[PDB]
Amino acid sequence: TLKYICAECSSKLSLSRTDAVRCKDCGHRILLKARTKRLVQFEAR
Amino acid sequence: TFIRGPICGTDNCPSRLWRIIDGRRTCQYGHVMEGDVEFNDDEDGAGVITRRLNLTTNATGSFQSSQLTNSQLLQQQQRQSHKKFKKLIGHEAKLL
Amino acid sequence: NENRETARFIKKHKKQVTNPIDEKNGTSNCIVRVPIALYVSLAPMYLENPLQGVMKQHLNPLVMKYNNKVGGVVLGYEGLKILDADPLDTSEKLIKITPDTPFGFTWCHVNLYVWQPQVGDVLEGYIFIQSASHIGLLIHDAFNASIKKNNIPVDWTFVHNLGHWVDSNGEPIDGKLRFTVRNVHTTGRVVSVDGTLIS
Amino acid sequence: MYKTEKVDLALNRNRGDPITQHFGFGNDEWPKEWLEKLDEDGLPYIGTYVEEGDPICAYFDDTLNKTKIKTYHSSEPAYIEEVNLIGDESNKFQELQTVSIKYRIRRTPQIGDKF
Amino acid sequence: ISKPVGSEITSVDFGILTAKIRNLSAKQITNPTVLDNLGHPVSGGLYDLALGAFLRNLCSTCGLDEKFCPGHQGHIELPVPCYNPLFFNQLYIYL
Amino acid sequence: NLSRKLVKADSFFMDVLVVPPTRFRLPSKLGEEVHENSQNQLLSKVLTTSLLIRDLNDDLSKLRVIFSRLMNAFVTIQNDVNAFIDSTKAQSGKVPIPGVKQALEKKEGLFRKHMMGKRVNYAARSVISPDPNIETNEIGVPPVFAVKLTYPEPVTAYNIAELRQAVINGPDKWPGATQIQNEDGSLVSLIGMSVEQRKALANQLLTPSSNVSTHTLNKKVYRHIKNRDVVLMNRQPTLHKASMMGHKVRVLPNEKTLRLHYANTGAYNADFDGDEMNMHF
Amino acid sequence: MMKGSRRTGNNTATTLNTPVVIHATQLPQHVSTDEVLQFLESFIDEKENTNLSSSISQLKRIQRDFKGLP
Amino acid sequence: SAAMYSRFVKSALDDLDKNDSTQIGIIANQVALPSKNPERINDKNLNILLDILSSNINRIESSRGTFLIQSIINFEKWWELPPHTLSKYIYFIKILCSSIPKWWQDVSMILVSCFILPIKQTVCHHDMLKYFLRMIPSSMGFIDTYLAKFFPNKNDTRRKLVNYTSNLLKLRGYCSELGFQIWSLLIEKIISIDVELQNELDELDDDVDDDDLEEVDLMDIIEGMDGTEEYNVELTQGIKELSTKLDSILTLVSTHVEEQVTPESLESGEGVGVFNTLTTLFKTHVLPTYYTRSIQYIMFHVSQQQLELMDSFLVTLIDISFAVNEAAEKKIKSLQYLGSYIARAKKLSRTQIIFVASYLTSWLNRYVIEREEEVDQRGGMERFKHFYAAFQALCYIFCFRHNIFRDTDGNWECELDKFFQRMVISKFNPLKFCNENVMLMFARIAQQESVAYCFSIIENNNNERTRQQFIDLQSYFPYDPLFLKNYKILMKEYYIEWS
Amino acid sequence: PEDFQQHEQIRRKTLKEKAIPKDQRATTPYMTKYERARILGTRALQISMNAPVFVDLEGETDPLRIAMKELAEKKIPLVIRRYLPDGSFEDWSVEELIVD
Amino acid sequence: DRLLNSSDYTQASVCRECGSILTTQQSVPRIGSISTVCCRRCSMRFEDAKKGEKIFIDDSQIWEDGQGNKFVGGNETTTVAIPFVLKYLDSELSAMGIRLRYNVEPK
Amino acid sequence: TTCQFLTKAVLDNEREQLDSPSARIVVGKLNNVGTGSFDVLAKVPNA
Repeated sequence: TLKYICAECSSKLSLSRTDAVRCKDCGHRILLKARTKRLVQFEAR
Repeated sequence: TFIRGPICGTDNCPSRLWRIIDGRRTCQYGHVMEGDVEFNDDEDGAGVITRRLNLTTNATGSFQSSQLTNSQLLQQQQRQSHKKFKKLIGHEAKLL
Repeated sequence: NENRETARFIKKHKKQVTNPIDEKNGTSNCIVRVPIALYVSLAPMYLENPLQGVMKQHLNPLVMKYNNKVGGVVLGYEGLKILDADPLDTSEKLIKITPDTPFGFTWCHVNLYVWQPQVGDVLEGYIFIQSASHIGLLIHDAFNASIKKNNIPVDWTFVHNLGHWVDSNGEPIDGKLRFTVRNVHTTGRVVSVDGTLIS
Repeated sequence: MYKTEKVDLALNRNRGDPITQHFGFGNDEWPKEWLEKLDEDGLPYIGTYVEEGDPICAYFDDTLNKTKIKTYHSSEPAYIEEVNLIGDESNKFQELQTVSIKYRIRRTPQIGDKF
Repeated sequence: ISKPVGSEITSVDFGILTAKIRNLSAKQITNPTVLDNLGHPVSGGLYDLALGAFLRNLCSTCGLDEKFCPGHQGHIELPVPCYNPLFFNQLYIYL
Repeated sequence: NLSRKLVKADSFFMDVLVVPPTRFRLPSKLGEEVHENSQNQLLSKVLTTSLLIRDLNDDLSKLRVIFSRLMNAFVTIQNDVNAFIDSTKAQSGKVPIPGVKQALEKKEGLFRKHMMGKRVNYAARSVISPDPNIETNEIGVPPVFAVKLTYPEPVTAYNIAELRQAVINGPDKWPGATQIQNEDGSLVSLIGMSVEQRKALANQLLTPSSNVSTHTLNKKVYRHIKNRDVVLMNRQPTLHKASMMGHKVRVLPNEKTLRLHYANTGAYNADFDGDEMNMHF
Repeated sequence: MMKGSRRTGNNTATTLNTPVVIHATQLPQHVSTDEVLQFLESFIDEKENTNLSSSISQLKRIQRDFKGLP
Repeated sequence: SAAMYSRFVKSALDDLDKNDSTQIGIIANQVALPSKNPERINDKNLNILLDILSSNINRIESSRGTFLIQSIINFEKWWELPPHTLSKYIYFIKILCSSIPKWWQDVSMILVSCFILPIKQTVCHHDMLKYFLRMIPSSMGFIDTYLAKFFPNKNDTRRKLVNYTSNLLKLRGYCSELGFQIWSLLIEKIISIDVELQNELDELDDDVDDDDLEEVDLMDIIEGMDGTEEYNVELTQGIKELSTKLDSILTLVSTHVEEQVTPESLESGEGVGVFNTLTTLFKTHVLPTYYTRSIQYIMFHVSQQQLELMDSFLVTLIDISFAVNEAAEKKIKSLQYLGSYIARAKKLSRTQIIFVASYLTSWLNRYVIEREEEVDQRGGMERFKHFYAAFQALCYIFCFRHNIFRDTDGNWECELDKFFQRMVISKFNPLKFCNENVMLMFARIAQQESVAYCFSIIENNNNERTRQQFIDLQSYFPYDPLFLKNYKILMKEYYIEWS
Repeated sequence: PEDFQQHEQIRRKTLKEKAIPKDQRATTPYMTKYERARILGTRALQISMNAPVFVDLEGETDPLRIAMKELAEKKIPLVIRRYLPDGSFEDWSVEELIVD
Repeated sequence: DRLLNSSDYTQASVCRECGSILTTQQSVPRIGSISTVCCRRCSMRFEDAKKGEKIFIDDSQIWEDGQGNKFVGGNETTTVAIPFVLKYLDSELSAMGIRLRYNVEPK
Repeated sequence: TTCQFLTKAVLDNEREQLDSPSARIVVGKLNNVGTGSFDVLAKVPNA
């Protein structure tokens, strides 16, 4: 289950098609994408 | 990487094409055809010339892209087709 | 005021030497020696034997082909002579290297034996095959002729079984045939000779 | 070194023009191997390593029946730091058309840097 | 360097094109339309296909394609002789 | 005068224009937005007016106002070919359409930008760096530059041992090659290949092709820039001829900058704090 | 393109192949039949003492034509 | 029907004089339909269209008469017609190109492009082709451009590749005036597949029995598809194809050249011309090919049939290897080729073996005064690389052919048991500077023949021990054993095993 | 026809009134720094196109370094044509010039 | 090298009679021939066949283009090595009514 | 003042001799200041 985060009230929030791009608890518009469990790799340098 | 174009010369490679380091297109078997020079412009207002645009010069070369209404034939009729629930249900409604 | 321009075109296409009908054979003459001047390129690999280099690069591609400037079929050549760029003769000539490339360009004289027939000529070639559309001939065992059906007299028929051609006097015609030369063609790399038997 | 990039799909329209191009993928076709950099909403996973040429978001326009991507074109490789989703202001029903991605370019002291 | 050039340009004459341009290019251009709807080069327009190949069509003059054709010129028949703004200051002396 | 042609008056008058070929009048473009050309914009205005002054000549052909638009049409058929050649010698919104004369006269234009000042292939530029461990007549080439710049070396009997090894190494390993030219003029790129095809193609270099048109020519391996080539090296304000000198090439591993001796810093007038120098090969 | 390169590979008449200019420097002067066979016997003997093989065998047909019979 | 369509085609033929050309675009279109579209003309009406057009020729000589002769040319599968239409189709072209000698530009575009198909598929193709060689003499030139252009792709199946060279070795015996343009087109286009094989040579080919697979086996797709069709790479090149392509092609080269050499054609025919057109093609093509096996067997297969064909090549091979007017790395490679051709050839004369070695030891004994105090001067040992290469070829003979030089008594011919006694202790030390392995086995054999005792001097290199392209030519033995599974069966009589 | 021969005769006679003879040339007997760069340029550009080399090249693969060895032993078969500014010229061979 | 042999360097065709670059053309060959390069303002259309008792054309002087015509003459072209901007410069001066005649001395 | 001199060169009907170095670079001819100031000629042995 992919989700997002409201930038204002910090509530985790998934979003579907035919939805207003808003938070659903506060009415905030700016709504940043959370990070999920996914493999990236690095040299330890 | 590969961009499918015409068949190739040399009586060897019948295949698609592929651009090479910055300037020319080859087949994937090594052979390269002539005149392939990619014709990219510079960038310098620049004259009061901002109108009459029809093309989009796709496919890594000169021109001929974005033909006018080559996919619009189903586009003005897919606003009235994609969405459901149009309240045109007359006799099926008595069944509904 | 309409003569100083039209004269510049007639002498461009008027052929220099016409073919004469010679030794009262009926057969005209078409083998002719002509001296020419070339402007060729000697290459670095032939820089030790320059005559062999011009002969193998420019002279051998030219033989047995029709050439535009001499108006005929270049049979052979004789007497190649490289012009020296040092007007001092000698063996150790010297030619000029181009600035960009290692190639050297020079002038050369040579005599071309060319085969130049024109219209109004008479040739005797052997008939290769014959049909009810044409008569095909090997002019001097190397060239090709084609006497088409409108260019044959009407009183000459063709008996069929393929078959021999029939003349007016009932003679099945033999190979060694006299024929009058019509418009000589250029079109294919095969260079043909149109003809007439009418007059 | 941080760096943002506003990805806008409403540059090409007027206010009286309906929607044409939509974030997310298309179906009835196979956009190959773009799902390693991108998520199923057409936005990149954050933390992802992108080079020049790599896709940076997927969109589906209805005027081509075709899924095109936008491309991170820069000489320096980066990591997706942030992806923000800008909502509308005028009406309460249209799809999201403005996304501002933030990239992170690491800069070790290479030979030629001035101290 | 393996393609040598023989003949080469040694001097350059200046001059004026006489109105016998009709010899080298009678592919003259009368329609002020550049492209029609559905993107074709119109005949007798400023993008005619006898002026060289364009939009992956062949040249009507070369027979060659988009790249290999050198391009070709075309004239616009003015019905009246209006003078040249380059040589105008030096005929106004002579008038 | 050796042709003794007559000085005529229709040298001053233009009965026809000529139109440049379509290659010289391709559409302008910004991004996806492919606009219409400057040259077609002026040249259509003449062609509408020519049809008008032809169509209106049919209107006056059946006999006032029609004589006052014909004479005004001669003002503007002259004014639109004056616009086709000049820009200031026509009328213009703020900055009018460039004519063919005004595409020629400044530092930019044509005659100084593209005839004295052309841009070149086989060149590179980079920040320079100090080095006392190279010779004074040398430049230290990075391996980034070294595997791009190629020199056509014709394969002969004395260099097939060093040009077989160039085709085998390929365009990744440094003393190698990128493409070979056949005797007919076509090239063969070695980029996507593996060591199977490259070793089987290095062994065919001295093989003659069966043709007789090209029995003189040999193949050309485009080897990389080795340690025995030279280079024009160019500090950018070239105020004198010692600002463009010819260095020898020494390919240094593990570097990202051109790398120059201290003895050359007075000649180019360089201070080692971010100067770029052009490397012409 | 391919068949654009076939027509470059059709002719292939360059400055190693063909001369730059050729001019006929005098009037063409005919020879007798007696000097053609005088020429074709020495020219064939010179070129047969590679290519030119498709050319000399046509001359030998021409050489045989002035004295023999197919 | 037969009387109905006979005047159907004359009405269209009379449209030249009516000047509209009505059914020329229809009647000749009908004969231009493919075989897979059965709406085409039948053969009965094809006899109708042919004999009208064979018997009247005046009314086609125009640009409106172009398209119908195009259709007779583009008639696909003309060689699979019944003989009352086939033998009438053949007679058309023999008088089409006779009447207009322009179309032969385009007829052998079709005739040479059908040489892909097998021999008995195309026996009528050479009947018309040889006809126009004795008919049109000025067509030998541009035919050669049609053979090189319609030579098949390198990565085709062998069906296009063993039947093209079979139809092109067919073309040689009918016209030896062509001759040299056949083999130059073969030999250079064998190296294309040949040298893609030895650089693989790591593990063996499994003898899978499915070699000869099948007998005779016997849609527009023209759209606007020039966009991106990305990432469909599947980069794989086969290997066991390439050993069987050289099994297929180069056996048929050596089976047909086995026909071309026999003393009925070497003494009164053109068999010596075969032998000269390959030796002059040997020293130009195959000798500057680096690291190439399996193609110098063709000159090996031919120069062993007679005593003359051997001896008319040994003097040729040596003149490459000892004239000053050549390149040195050609001279070393021919010495490299000479010792391996003598010692790895079965059917030779024993007096041929000695005269190579007698001349070779003469060259070392003509070396015996001039260049044997140059060593102590300021230079290197690389000044003598021609001398070491010749002595190395001498060692490679004696490691194989040693019992020949034993005479009836038990002594050695031409002081070979005294010659190496001088060469080893000379001031060149040819034990070190030649190849290691040919000198390692020469030391063992000199003990088992009692000729030299050069163990202790090869031992005398402990602290005692440009060059890389000279070490590597010592490692290229030309007559290494063949990898080809099916060509060695012919070579087993000719080529000697290890023991 | 003969109109070519009327022009070739003029072209070579004009090229005879520019050739200064070998006894009367009055330029320097030195190889003047630009011949040497162009002789070694052009000769190396020939050796790379399979010209006959008249020096024992000893493992030298560089075509320019070969020409520098053909120059030191006077084995280069070239001729310099020194143009005087009216058009007339002096043909100096490479063997008789003195290299720096 | 740094202003011709690396920047543009075309081998163009030039008529040796009118001395012009942009009046040249490779002909559309009739189906047997090989295409050749032939000038345009030195050419004369085949309709001009106006009046050796007859002045018939040798048929090697006759070339075609794809728009249909037959021209007579237009030969004597060569191949010179110029920059490409000279081809573009000579197409801008033609718009000004100015021609550049190039003298090509090997004739 | 490019087309100032251009009209002057046409009304003069001038032949450009192509010997200034700014005129040789335009037409692509080799400059003749330095190594272009002479011609190299190769000596061939056979007549």
